[PDB]
Amino acid sequence: PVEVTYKNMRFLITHNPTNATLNKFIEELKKYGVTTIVRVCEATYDTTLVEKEGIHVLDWPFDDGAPPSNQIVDDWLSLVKIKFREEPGCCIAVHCVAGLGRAPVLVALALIEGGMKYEDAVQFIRQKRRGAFNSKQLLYLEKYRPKMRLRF
Amino acid sequence: PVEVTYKNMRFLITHNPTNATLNKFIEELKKYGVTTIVRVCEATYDTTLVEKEGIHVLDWPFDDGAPPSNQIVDDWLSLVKIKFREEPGCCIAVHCVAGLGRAPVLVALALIEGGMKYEDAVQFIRQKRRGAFNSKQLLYLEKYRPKMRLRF
Amino acid sequence: PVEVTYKNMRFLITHNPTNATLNKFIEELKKYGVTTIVRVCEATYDTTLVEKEGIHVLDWPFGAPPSNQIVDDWLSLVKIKFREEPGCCIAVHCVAGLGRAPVLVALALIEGGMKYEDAVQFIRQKRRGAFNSKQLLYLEKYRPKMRLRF
Repeated sequence: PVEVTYKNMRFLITHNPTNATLNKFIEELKKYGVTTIVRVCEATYDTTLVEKEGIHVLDWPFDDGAPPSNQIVDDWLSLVKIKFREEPGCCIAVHCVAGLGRAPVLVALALIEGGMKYEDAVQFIRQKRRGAFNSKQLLYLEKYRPKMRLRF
Repeated sequence: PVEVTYKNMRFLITHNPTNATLNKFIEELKKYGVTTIVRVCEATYDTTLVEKEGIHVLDWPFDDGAPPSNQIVDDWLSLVKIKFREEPGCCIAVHCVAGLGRAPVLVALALIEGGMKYEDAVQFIRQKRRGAFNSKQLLYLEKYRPKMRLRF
Repeated sequence: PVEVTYKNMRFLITHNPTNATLNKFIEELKKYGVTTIVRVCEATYDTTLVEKEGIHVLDWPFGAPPSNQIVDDWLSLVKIKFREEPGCCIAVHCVAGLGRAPVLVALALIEGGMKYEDAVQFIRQKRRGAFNSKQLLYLEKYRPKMRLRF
């Protein structure tokens, strides 16, 4: 689990848990203060127990190698804006299905919104997770046009 | 021991040592380059050995939960200003009595002074120590009015 | 190995390897995405294997502050590499421990906008014993070109 913080934002890029290791998963998330989990890949576990513990789970899958749709980006930035404002010091977790995968992508988008160029966001994440992004992802982050509407 | 660095500032939030483990405590502080220790809670150990090693100890206790008095904040900001300037690359350690406690509060104040909003300071610290601040502390950091007089 | 990242820059301050542990060395560098190695002290190992793996090795040996030419070459490398290879890493090492390896990294950070004290703290946060007195003194007198754009 890699943790990245920038302005009033703090993210936890985690691994996909299993219905079996769900209790320990929830236990850790709670300690990190995560209030929301965004699943950007296959949904592999039941979220009733997670939701019961006060952790809302959002399923926003986006085709691998494929860039997240504009709507996902807008929904993500909207989530970042409200959560870190209404719940000061909280954390948003994001995960894919087998290893970091494309989970780091949305985090990078949040950092770019925070004022970083995509290269900076990539380095900032890699400093925490050496193998963070793959070639295809770097190429589309290079073409990403930020809205730059978040205020800090 | 959590370490936080921002502009020309570097802080070490440590645990309260004992007269018995004082030697190892001093040994570590020296390696971190700390030149000053600020005790914000109960004074539990003799400081002669610490002072002899070139580490000045300051006792600035501030009430149960209660926000630090304006004078403590001014004294703290004055210490931050001169130490990191007169001793480039040094470190200021801060500790309470049983765990982190109120020790991260002053560090947050220094970060805010450095340009961060309190939420950013809280996240910046939490990235290093997950359970950093409690509800009461977050509430008064929210009401804290920085002087914003330190120059960088 | 300490890793420092600031703007579009990411550096790996490593230890001097041996011809014997060269394979594992290369394996790690590749995982960190390093494309270049700058050796600022004695050259102790053969670089054919390293160069073959796509990692260019530069010998810029320089106590004595790095010469203006070394600084210019270093800043030129920082400018082009992080631009032409987004997200890459530049490794730097001396001969026996951190040594003088951190100096050039500090210079890159100052170029990035940090005052030398900030650069020193930024590095020490990663490596407690980073710089020695002599080095702090000359970093204090260092006059940055401040020409790098971000």
